[PDB]
Amino acid sequence: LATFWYYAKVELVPPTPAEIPRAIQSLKKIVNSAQTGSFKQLTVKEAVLNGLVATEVLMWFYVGEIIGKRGIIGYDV
Amino acid sequence: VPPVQVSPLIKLGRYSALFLGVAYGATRYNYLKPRAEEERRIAA
Amino acid sequence: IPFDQMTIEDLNEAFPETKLDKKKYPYWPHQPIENL
Amino acid sequence: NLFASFIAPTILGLPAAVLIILFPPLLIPTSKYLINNRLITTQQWLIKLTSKQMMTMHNTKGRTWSLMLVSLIIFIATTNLLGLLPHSFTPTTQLSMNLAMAIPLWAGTVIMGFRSKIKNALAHFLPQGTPTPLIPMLVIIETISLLIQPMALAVRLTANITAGHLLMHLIGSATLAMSTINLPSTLIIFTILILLTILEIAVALIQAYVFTLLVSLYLHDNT
Amino acid sequence: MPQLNTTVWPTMITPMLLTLFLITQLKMLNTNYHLPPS
Amino acid sequence: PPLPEYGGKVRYGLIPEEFFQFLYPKTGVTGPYVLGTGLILYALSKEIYVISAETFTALSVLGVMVYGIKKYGPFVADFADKLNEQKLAQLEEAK
Amino acid sequence: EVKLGELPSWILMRDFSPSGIFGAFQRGYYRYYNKYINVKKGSISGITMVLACYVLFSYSFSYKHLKHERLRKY
Amino acid sequence: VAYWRQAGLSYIRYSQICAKAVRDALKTEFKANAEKTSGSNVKIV
Amino acid sequence: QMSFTFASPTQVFFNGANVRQVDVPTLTGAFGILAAHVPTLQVLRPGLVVVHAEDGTTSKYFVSSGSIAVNADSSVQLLAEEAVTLDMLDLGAAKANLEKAQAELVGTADEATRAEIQIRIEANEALVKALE
Amino acid sequence: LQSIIKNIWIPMKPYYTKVYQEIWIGMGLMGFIVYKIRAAD
Amino acid sequence: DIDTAAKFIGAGAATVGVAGSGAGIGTVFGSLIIGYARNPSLKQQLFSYAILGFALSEAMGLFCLMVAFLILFAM
Amino acid sequence: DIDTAAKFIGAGAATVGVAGSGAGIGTVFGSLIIGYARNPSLKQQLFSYAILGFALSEAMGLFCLMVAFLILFAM
Amino acid sequence: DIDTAAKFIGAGAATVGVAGSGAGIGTVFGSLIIGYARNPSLKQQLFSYAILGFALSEAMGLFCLMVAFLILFAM
Amino acid sequence: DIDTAAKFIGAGAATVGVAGSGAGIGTVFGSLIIGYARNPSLKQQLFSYAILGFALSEAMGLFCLMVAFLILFAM
Amino acid sequence: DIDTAAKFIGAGAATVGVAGSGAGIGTVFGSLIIGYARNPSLKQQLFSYAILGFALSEAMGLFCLMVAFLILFAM
Amino acid sequence: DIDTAAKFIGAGAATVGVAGSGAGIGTVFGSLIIGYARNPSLKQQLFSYAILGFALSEAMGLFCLMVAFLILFAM
Amino acid sequence: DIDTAAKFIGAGAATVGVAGSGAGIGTVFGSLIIGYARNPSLKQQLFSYAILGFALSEAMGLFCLMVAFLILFAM
Amino acid sequence: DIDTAAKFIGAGAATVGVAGSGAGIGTVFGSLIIGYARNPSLKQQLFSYAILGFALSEAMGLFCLMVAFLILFAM
Amino acid sequence: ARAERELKPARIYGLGSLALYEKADIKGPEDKKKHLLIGVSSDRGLCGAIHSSIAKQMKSEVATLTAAGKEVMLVGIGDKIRGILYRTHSDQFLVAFKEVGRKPPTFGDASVIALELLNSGYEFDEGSIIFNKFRSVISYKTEEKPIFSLNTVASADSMSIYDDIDADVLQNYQEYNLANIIYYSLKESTT
Repeated sequence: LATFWYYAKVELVPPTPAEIPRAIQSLKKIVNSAQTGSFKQLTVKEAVLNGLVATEVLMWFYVGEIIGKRGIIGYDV
Repeated sequence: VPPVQVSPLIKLGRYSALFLGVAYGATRYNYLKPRAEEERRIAA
Repeated sequence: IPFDQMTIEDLNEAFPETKLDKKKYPYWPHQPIENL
Repeated sequence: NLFASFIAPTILGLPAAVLIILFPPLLIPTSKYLINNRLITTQQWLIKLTSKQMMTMHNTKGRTWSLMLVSLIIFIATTNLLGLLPHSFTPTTQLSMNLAMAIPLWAGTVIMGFRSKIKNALAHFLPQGTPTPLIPMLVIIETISLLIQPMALAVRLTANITAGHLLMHLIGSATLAMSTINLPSTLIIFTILILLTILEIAVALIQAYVFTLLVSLYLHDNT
Repeated sequence: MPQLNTTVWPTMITPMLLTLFLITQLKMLNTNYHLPPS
Repeated sequence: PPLPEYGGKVRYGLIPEEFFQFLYPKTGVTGPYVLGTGLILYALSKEIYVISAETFTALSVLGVMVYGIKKYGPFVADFADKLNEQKLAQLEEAK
Repeated sequence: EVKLGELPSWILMRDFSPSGIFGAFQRGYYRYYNKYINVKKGSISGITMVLACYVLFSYSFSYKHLKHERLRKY
Repeated sequence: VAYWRQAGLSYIRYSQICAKAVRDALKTEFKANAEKTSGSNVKIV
Repeated sequence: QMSFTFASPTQVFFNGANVRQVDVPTLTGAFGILAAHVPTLQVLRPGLVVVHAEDGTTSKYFVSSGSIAVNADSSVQLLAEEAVTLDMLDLGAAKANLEKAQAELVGTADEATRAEIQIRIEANEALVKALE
Repeated sequence: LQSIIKNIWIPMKPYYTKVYQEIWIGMGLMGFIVYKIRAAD
Repeated sequence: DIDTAAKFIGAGAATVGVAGSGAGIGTVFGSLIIGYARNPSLKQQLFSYAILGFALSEAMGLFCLMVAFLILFAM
Repeated sequence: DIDTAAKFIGAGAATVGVAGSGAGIGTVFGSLIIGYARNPSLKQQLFSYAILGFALSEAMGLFCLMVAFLILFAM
Repeated sequence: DIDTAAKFIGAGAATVGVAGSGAGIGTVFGSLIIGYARNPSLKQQLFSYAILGFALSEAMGLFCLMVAFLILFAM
Repeated sequence: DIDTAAKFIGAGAATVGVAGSGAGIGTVFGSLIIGYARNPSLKQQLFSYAILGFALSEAMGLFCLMVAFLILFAM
Repeated sequence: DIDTAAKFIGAGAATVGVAGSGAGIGTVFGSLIIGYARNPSLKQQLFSYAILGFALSEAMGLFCLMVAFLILFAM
Repeated sequence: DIDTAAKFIGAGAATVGVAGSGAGIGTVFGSLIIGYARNPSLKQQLFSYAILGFALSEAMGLFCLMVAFLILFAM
Repeated sequence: DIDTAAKFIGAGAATVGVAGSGAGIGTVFGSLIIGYARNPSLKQQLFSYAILGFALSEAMGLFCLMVAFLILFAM
Repeated sequence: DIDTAAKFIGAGAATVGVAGSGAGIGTVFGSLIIGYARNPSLKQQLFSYAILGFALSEAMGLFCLMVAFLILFAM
Repeated sequence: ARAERELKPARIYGLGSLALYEKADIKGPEDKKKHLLIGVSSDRGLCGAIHSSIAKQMKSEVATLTAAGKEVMLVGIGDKIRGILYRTHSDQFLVAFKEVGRKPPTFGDASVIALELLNSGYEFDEGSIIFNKFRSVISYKTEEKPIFSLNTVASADSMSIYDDIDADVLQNYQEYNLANIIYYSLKESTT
């Protein structure tokens, strides 16, 4: 009912213009791990966790796609 | 259950990919519409 | 042994009457249907 | 197009019908314990009730088939129920499987009735108090009846399950074509579909029980 | 009618015989009903 | 060996709490739910989950199953429990 | 076990033999059965999850016929 | 028309036979007392 | 609404009681009587009689013969010649008498005594089937 | 060949040898009928 | 061809004749209900007769089916 | 040819007439069930009549079958 | 010719009408069974009447048969 | 000609309608059996009624026959 | 012409529907027999109902006849 | 034209389906007669049910009639 | 075209099959009338069963209707 | 083509045969009503039999449906 | 003494038997000739005015019935009544009975009397039983109950509302009610 918004205000919110530095910091951490090849230390549990949040953001891209074409089931045309 | 603030990278990726999806959907809609109507007409 | 960790074989060991007569009724259910 | 639900399913080129046929028994676990979980409790109770309801009428020779018949009434039932799941392949919809279930059982029953009991076996081809001028015809009748029995079994199973599934599918298609038209009509057709699904659950159980009961009655007639 | 496609018939006959006569009956044989105690 | 007294804490009868508690640290509480909705939208959008008569037969059979559970779940559950307690009492009386 | 290991030689370390895969499947069956079914005061979810995975497996092989009833064309 | 009516019996006779059969099937704890309370002594003249 | 009166020459089991259903083994078949039942009068044959009280409990008797009458005012009168509760009987004596009567039947030859034998046979059969 | 014929063939012997014999004759008949069908197709 | 056409027509016509077996089996299994409700202590003997009746009734119906095949496949 | 065609059609039509025998045999046995449930002592006598009824009912149905063959084979 | 063809068709159609006589005999006897099971001492009238009923029921059916021949042979 | 052909077809079709009279006569002459077996002292009134019922039932069937002739001879 | 031809065919078909009225008469006048045999005092009260039933049953049958004429004469 | 022709044919065929409503009303009334003869004090409540049964039975028959018109006028 | 023509014909034919549901409902309620007249205290439970019977009987009839549409609209 | 045409015709004809199952279910679920109204303490054993009867009756009807598809799709 | 204890269930039972003829209101036929007259007494004397009352009622009823030309037959349950009535009424006599009074009456006695009354070849169109309805330890009253034949209950119009009724069930019920009313009279005349 209303608890959905109660949680959304925390986690379903556009990122504030003040927190992008920490995000690009996480990005530079991940690309550093990619450069050195140290992702092999990541045990497959956390690797699967990261893959799942990646599929999460990919689903976000796809819901953006379906809201951008004004159609839910494929392309209306 | 107490909520948890998602890491800023995940939120930025979320909303960025969302906006890119809106853009891609609009572009592909406008791109497919002409060829769509053209094939609909040429089928008859 | 409490009756919730007991095997049907352990029960037959504790009460030899509960055992099924595999000689008079060799085939499933090893007992006449009415007493089933 | 329409019978796409009765075509032998193949995934990656392999005949996945084998797994669909082997799966039903995987839902009947067993245990050597004396007091066990709820699933095995209810399932053992159901097997007990079914055995009591089916085997009681038989003599000491018929009851040897108990393990057979109960197993039968379980297998079919589970299969039929598993058939009602969406996009599922129901192997009882195939004439092949029903024939291979009906001809061996009925054939073995008539054969065991003919090996021993041969005098009464040939006598069952004529009722007791039949008058004389009608003796011949009522033999040709009973022969053809006995010869059609296994067919009748297999077809009564197939025809029923197939038609049930096809009809549920067609009413679903109607609901689909009614989605973009009158919404109260869509709700009415959907309620008809729900009632039909309940009827199909019932018909699944009933067809299992009836196949089993007919085989059991033939056995009783030859034991 | 796909039921009349007699090519895939053995694929239906064999696992049914393996299931109805061996597996299911073996699962039944493990379902034993002991006699009630005194 | 005795049996544990409870199962695995499945949500909606489809997903266990293990998945939710595992996704909870990174994406919080609505994370798994937004994963599910993203997945279903991408499936019924990219024609992964085509819509046909099977969809409405599925809705009907799922509704029948959910109603049957919500109606006759307590009955079958406590009936199994009653069978077990009756067997247990009958056994203890024979001791 | 996996969810703990991060080595690719684990993949070759496993027994990819008929007995090996048979034992792996039996171990999975018993783990599921003992976590969800083989408990007193059990639930129906322990069966509904199997039925859900079964519906998924069915839709899998039904996709080859269901992709011909597509609403769109792209 | 039951069979015994065709034979020439009467429901009094049927009832007597049935009551006697139910009294005989009584356990000996009750049989003597039940036979006492339902015995006949009248004599036709 | 139903006023029930179950009686025997020496015992009154019910008297104007208010039960919900009474099953009787009429000579023309068995049937159950509830309130407002169609008025009828019948004669009994050896068999059980189950009386259902409003509380849901069932009292099972055995009647050898007698009469049943359900009336326009939902008043039932069931008069049995020998009404015994089920626990006062035994199975062995019933089976033995059944065998004796069958033997006398296969031995007898006259019509009236054969009918008497058959009546006793029916009484004992109803007995053994009612007991267990 | 161990725990197979120990768990699959030991319990099923009294049924596979004496009870289901006519069932096996019927299975032969059914296989013959199915072969005669698949032949003339 | 008109031959196969009339074969289909006659097959459907001969198939019509199963309504008799339908109504017949229903009677045997309805009168069985009534008869059991009247004298339940004959449940076994009644159920026997029931089968017999059914075994004949549907039999006649199955005859029609043969003619159908006798027209559709044997000709 | 139209001749064989109408032969098939008339054969199916004449075959329709077995529904009467189906419904007939059914009633003869349904009523046998009821009558036995009433007066089981006459079981033997009742069964006799039953057969007689059946022996006539299906007979009429069989008649139709002859016409079928009379159209399909004899012509 | 189309004439003989439709003669065959109409003959089969008129033959269909025997199902009524079949079902008729069914009740004529079924009810005879029941009535005898009720009042066996009256078997005389119960049977006489039976024949009468049968003698009329099948009669109607026979009528159809005539039309069949009236179409198949008389025309 | 197609006219005479369809005349034959419609004649057979209209002839089908006698099954109703067959079954009708059957029920009446059956229920007459039962009713007489119940109250034989009432045989007079019952048999009268019986005829009446029959006299109407078969009547309806006869109607169909007229249509048959109305198609076969009057047209 | 094919028009008059199919008119004849449809007329016969619509005429088939009188079997229902025929069987309706049998049941009503058969159940009237039984009911009078049970409670002859209400003889008159029942005969009234009987007519009513008949007056409706055959009515439905007559409806079919209209369609027949509606096809044969009105068209 | 063949279109109007088959329209007439299908109209007659769909009209055949009223026999079911005819027989349905017959049994419902027949059974009303019997039930009133058994418990005349329940005449009113029974008659109510009677209408209900009739109101459904003939209803089904009427359905067929619509199809007839649905073929004859709506097409 | 002959295709639409035979579609109409087969639609009418499949529509014929509703007579079974009509007669079915007649018995379901007729017997409901009788059973209530016997044991009126069980009116509610009987009415339940009645609906059940009806809910199945007409169901079968409805099936035919689908085939009709399955021939007339789906093809 | 005439082949598909007669396929439609034979399909409708074979579909006609469901009337038997319709009338069958009515008798089975009606006689169930009566039998329960007589001996309600046997409701369980009766209902069982009821299903059995139904499970066979409609079965025969379903058979016809197969032939329909056997003509309409399998050919 | 004890009879006052065994009367209550017997009274309930007999009145429940008769409750049908009371509810359906069977009036008996007033146009028929064959009449049966049962009188209930004992074999023992010193009862006081018991056998005298029974005999007076039987004599008055025999007189008033024969005055209308009805052929009456008499049945005496007890040696006292047979002795008192045998001299003046010997032609009009069918069956008598003995051994009543020494032992308390039981349903076996009533069944025997009903048997011998049915196996007598005398189809009585009507009948009546005369006993001593017990009111109090000081007061009794000679009462008389009717006994209808089969044709009376069958041909009664008010008997149409009764179900599953034919001549056979009515015959069996008539016989059983004859036995019941004889038992009721026997239990009332012993008080």
